[PDB]
Amino acid sequence: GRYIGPVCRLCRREGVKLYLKGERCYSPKCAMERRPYPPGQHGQKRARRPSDYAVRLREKQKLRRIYGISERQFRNLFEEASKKKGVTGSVFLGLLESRLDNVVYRLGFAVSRRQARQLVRHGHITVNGRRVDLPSYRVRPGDEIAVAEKSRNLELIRQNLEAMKGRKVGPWLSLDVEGMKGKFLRLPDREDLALPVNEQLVIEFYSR
Amino acid sequence: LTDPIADMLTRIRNATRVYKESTDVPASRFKEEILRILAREGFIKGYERVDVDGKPYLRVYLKYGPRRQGPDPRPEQVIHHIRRISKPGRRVYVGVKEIPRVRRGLGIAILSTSKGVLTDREARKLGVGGELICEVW
Amino acid sequence: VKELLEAGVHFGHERKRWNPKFARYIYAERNGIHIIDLQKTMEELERTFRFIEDLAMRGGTILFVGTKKQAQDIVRMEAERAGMPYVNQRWLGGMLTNFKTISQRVHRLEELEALFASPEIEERPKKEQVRLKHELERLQKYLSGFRLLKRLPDAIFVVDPTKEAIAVREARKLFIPVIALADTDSDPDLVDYIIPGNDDAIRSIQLILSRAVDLIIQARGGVVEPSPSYA
Amino acid sequence: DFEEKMILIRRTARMQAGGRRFRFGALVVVGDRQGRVGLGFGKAPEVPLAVQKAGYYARRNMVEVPLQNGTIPHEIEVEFGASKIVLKPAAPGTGVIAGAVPRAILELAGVTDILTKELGSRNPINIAYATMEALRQLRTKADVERLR
RNA sequence: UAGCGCCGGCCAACUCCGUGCCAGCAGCCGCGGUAAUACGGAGGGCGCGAGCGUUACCCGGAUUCACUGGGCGUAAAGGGCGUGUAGGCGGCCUGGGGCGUCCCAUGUGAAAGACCACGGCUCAACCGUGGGGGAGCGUGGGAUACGCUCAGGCUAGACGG
RNA sequence: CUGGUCCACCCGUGACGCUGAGGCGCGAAAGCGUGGGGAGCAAACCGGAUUAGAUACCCGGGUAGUCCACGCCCUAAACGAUGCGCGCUAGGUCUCUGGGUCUCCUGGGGGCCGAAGCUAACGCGUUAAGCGCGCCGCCUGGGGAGUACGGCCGCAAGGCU
Ligand code: SF4
Ligand SMILES: [Mg+2]
Ligand SMILES: [Mg+2]
Ligand SMILES: [Mg+2]
Ligand SMILES: [Mg+2]
Ligand SMILES: [Mg+2]
Ligand SMILES: [Mg+2]
Ligand SMILES: [Mg+2]
Ligand SMILES: [Mg+2]
Ligand SMILES: [Mg+2]
Ligand SMILES: [Mg+2]
Ligand SMILES: [Mg+2]
Ligand SMILES: [Mg+2]
Ligand SMILES: [Mg+2]
Ligand SMILES: [Mg+2]
Ligand SMILES: [Mg+2]
Ligand SMILES: [Mg+2]
Ligand SMILES: [Mg+2]
Ligand SMILES: [Mg+2]
Ligand SMILES: [Mg+2]
Ligand SMILES: [Mg+2]
Ligand SMILES: [Mg+2]
Ligand SMILES: [Mg+2]
Ligand SMILES: [Mg+2]
Ligand SMILES: [Mg+2]
Ligand SMILES: [Mg+2]
Ligand SMILES: [Mg+2]
Ligand SMILES: [Mg+2]
Ligand SMILES: [Mg+2]
Ligand SMILES: [Mg+2]
Ligand SMILES: [Mg+2]
Ligand SMILES: [Mg+2]
Ligand SMILES: [Mg+2]
Ligand SMILES: [Mg+2]
Ligand SMILES: [Mg+2]
Ligand SMILES: [Mg+2]
Ligand SMILES: [Mg+2]
Ligand SMILES: [Mg+2]
Ligand SMILES: [Mg+2]
Ligand SMILES: [Mg+2]
Ligand SMILES: [Mg+2]
Ligand SMILES: [Mg+2]
Ligand SMILES: [Mg+2]
Ligand SMILES: [Mg+2]
Ligand SMILES: [Mg+2]
Ligand SMILES: [Mg+2]
Ligand SMILES: [Mg+2]
Ligand SMILES: [Mg+2]
Ligand SMILES: [Mg+2]
Ligand SMILES: [Mg+2]
Ligand SMILES: [Mg+2]
Ligand SMILES: [Mg+2]
Ligand SMILES: [Mg+2]
Ligand SMILES: [Mg+2]
Ligand SMILES: [Mg+2]
Ligand SMILES: [Mg+2]
Ligand SMILES: [Mg+2]
Ligand SMILES: [Mg+2]
Ligand SMILES: [Mg+2]
Ligand SMILES: [Mg+2]
Ligand SMILES: [Mg+2]
Ligand SMILES: [Mg+2]
Ligand SMILES: [Mg+2]
Ligand SMILES: [Mg+2]
Ligand SMILES: [Mg+2]
Ligand SMILES: [Mg+2]
Ligand SMILES: [Mg+2]
Ligand SMILES: [Mg+2]
Ligand SMILES: [Mg+2]
Ligand SMILES: [Mg+2]
Ligand SMILES: [Mg+2]
Ligand SMILES: [Mg+2]
Ligand SMILES: [Mg+2]
Ligand SMILES: [Mg+2]
Repeated sequence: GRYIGPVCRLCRREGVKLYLKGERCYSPKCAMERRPYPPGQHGQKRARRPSDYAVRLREKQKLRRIYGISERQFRNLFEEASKKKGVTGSVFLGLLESRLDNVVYRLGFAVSRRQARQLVRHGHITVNGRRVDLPSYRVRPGDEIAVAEKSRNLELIRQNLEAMKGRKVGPWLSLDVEGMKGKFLRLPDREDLALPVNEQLVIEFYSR
Repeated sequence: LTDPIADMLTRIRNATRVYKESTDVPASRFKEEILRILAREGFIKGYERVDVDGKPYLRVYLKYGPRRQGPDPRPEQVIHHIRRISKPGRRVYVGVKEIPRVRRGLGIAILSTSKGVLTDREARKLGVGGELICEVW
Repeated sequence: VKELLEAGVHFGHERKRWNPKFARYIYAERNGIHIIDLQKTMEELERTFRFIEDLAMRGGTILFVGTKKQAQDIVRMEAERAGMPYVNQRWLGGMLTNFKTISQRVHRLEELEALFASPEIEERPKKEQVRLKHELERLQKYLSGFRLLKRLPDAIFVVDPTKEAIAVREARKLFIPVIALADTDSDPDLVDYIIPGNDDAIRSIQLILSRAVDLIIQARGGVVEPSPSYA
Repeated sequence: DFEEKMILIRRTARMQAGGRRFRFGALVVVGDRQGRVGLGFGKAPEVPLAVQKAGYYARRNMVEVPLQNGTIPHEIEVEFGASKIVLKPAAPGTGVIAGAVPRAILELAGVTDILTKELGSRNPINIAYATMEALRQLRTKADVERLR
């Protein structure tokens, strides 16, 4: 399946902060906050000139690892968007964010997509009323996403819920809080999320 | 001689490199009809039907770019390029849909047609095609 | 001031050692030697000078370039009239393309001017006198009136461009307008402002060079009439 | 100031009795990403010397690239002795698609969208030189209609 | 349940022992002869992920059979030289025909699939619905620049006095 | 006895043209057959020397062959390692042969340096290797190999493919 292994090693090797769990990634107990150098026996050694390839290799994994998606699942969409109209970048981006799990986390239902998926994969979520244990469902504009009424009685949801009431949600997002029923408004533009990514670099990558 | 057209074109391309105020060619209504295009688009200055020791000609009056500094001050060419397309060795024929657009729109291709010589654009406007005479810029 | 009577001073020469690019500036060659169409000769004069004065009334510099034994001497005249840089002897390569380092060879000269200006130890072993003094007379031979050029010229002037294609080359690269006189043999095109006339008849050399300077002073502050002139 | 990029560096060699004394070459470009770029070639008895020397040239041999939207105006095709370079107009979503040498050269020129291809002696040196004057030969509707 | 490939360059990923042109890896250039980032093991790391690798074969890179789109002085390639059949090709001007050639209309060009839109299995893969074209050739009409054909002139190629 | 070729006059025919897979003919030397011829020279051969050896380089002899006639043989560094025709693109100096008006101008060949341009460089450059059009031959890593097989040619050695 997805990754599911040691994760901090991601942020480190990348040299950037990926808030892959939730709270700690903000805490001063973080790795990059403590050890922002490569994992393994050779982290603190002077890095050397990465290759033009190696570079383009990064941005990918960085993004790819950000959502924890199989390489394949990350070819399709970018074969999707690339064969999709207009600027392949924005589309693929919107194609990625359009995943349930993500949006679920983007809707502050869980600190990590990792949680998002599980709650998603555990069907605790719903959409337009319908229940969806499908962490790969490409949610489209006009979709009503509702927590499982059967799981509205859970406390974790509310602890993440509570820490959301008036929290700032994406322009292409709402969050009728309490009702545990958000909503997915539109497809974003690059300027809608300033990810630590240079998407074109990933374009250059599969251009091989 | 095989193809006067390329020869015509060739004569031009041969002088433009040496920067001739003009040059000559044996005459033919077709060669002229061509040349007709080649000033209305602005690559030449125009032609006049001259006449050499008894024989007709077409002294073409040549247009070039401005003097320049650097070490190579020689004036850039108007007709950067001019090469034959359809030939006696390989006659080349196009339908209106398959009519190329020279150098993204900066050049043209002279076309012989049932409705007179045209440019890559004039044909598409008139909705026809024909024997691609040449492409030039 | 262009006169016109010049016809009795140079009116061209040089055999079939000509240059094909020069024919538009020739009417014939009745004496087995090309003939310069003094008409267009004016037309360039009427065009070239229009460039000269302009630089003058603008404050730019002009560098004179003439190394023939013919024009060996006239150079130091009309130049020093105009009081501007000049290159009488050898044309030191890179004299423009490599200015920053050429020029740095004049401080050595000016410096020797300081020292040899006197004391600061004449207690230097006699071997060191004569030798520098010699090292000075050389530095002086070549640099005398290019020591004047403390920055890159806004243009230059040339007697024999084919002779000074070296000179001609470095400017053409540096975008320094190049004006000069030439006869048959030289390559026009290579010139920026042209005085197609004889390049060995001092008599004709002085004519141009002299009058050229006149439009310097005539635009460079004041006026004067006669100048030197060996018969 | 501008932005510098090192396409290549190589150690040459000269034969003298008692050994083969060396010398390094530096391929260095430089661009603002707004119409201007430069490519000199550096040589110096040691690595960083040549790089810096090159940059001095790289900024003494410039050219003005009439970009449009991130691509170029017209598809250019130039041979440098043996190396032949192909430059084609691309659209926004595209993204530069060229070898390192051209890419490195084209990228600092600001181009976001271009189709390319090296042919023949794709020696990075010559492929570069030809790459430049390919740009040194790009033109505009204005430049066109100007001459006409 | 976590397994596999890889870590000298290409090509992302490093050190330690054993060994000592031996036992070995190898797709190419090449690794090893007592300080191996190149074998083996281990630590660690890189990439995918119920997959991972290898072999085989096809296209790609191969612009290396080159119509797009290559080339023959010395790198492989001008026939030893001529004459001449078939064939390919063919200078200026006028007219007829309308073969190539071009335009429009029109019938066929089944459906499946490919491509865009959307709809059902909780997604996707899969499948359904509608939409949107062509080349190619059959039928009718038209235009005549270039190619061709039939006819009439000319003299700038050739032949001749 | 005969061919090709050039210049002038600009008299005649009026595109009659270029190229040319096949085919055909020519094809230096050596070599073959038949019949002559045979001074000089000269493969093999003998001898004398140099060498460690010297079936060679140098020397003394010397047979075919080199010469003529008629037949074959058809290869080569048969080279400009550059196919043929035409048109376009600065010139300078030398030389062959023509025509003029005789300073010089113009045609056709033979060399040289060089405009731009080409070219991987050395180099070419109105005798292109430059910009072009037509047609033929030809190349597709090295060796194996111009070998094997088959077919054709040949008296044979051997040639072509
Ligand atoms: S945010 Fe911090 S704690 Fe979280 S995965 Fe990244 S480095 Fe580790
Ligand atoms: Mg796209
Ligand atoms: Mg691809
Ligand atoms: Mg074609
Ligand atoms: Mg002179
Ligand atoms: Mg250089
Ligand atoms: Mg190659
Ligand atoms: Mg290579
Ligand atoms: Mg411009
Ligand atoms: Mg692997
Ligand atoms: Mg390995
Ligand atoms: Mg190593
Ligand atoms: Mg890989
Ligand atoms: Mg590496
Ligand atoms: Mg292994
Ligand atoms: Mg090797
Ligand atoms: Mg060891
Ligand atoms: Mg799977
Ligand atoms: Mg293959
Ligand atoms: Mg590729
Ligand atoms: Mg291809
Ligand atoms: Mg090739
Ligand atoms: Mg060879
Ligand atoms: Mg030959
Ligand atoms: Mg025939
Ligand atoms: Mg015809
Ligand atoms: Mg007709
Ligand atoms: Mg027809
Ligand atoms: Mg169908
Ligand atoms: Mg659906
Ligand atoms: Mg369908
Ligand atoms: Mg289609
Ligand atoms: Mg159809
Ligand atoms: Mg029809
Ligand atoms: Mg007709
Ligand atoms: Mg025919
Ligand atoms: Mg007729
Ligand atoms: Mg004639
Ligand atoms: Mg004749
Ligand atoms: Mg007559
Ligand atoms: Mg008649
Ligand atoms: Mg023939
Ligand atoms: Mg023979
Ligand atoms: Mg013989
Ligand atoms: Mg016998
Ligand atoms: Mg016998
Ligand atoms: Mg006998
Ligand atoms: Mg005898
Ligand atoms: Mg003997
Ligand atoms: Mg013995
Ligand atoms: Mg003996
Ligand atoms: Mg012996
Ligand atoms: Mg004897
Ligand atoms: Mg015999
Ligand atoms: Mg015998
Ligand atoms: Mg014999
Ligand atoms: Mg015999
Ligand atoms: Mg033969
Ligand atoms: Mg010879
Ligand atoms: Mg010859
Ligand atoms: Mg040969
Ligand atoms: Mg050829
Ligand atoms: Mg005579
Ligand atoms: Mg001659
Ligand atoms: Mg030469
Ligand atoms: Mg040159
Ligand atoms: Mg070429
Ligand atoms: Mg000749
Ligand atoms: Mg032939
Ligand atoms: Mg082989
Ligand atoms: Mg072989
Ligand atoms: Mg043989
Ligand atoms: Mg046999
Ligand atoms: Mg044989």
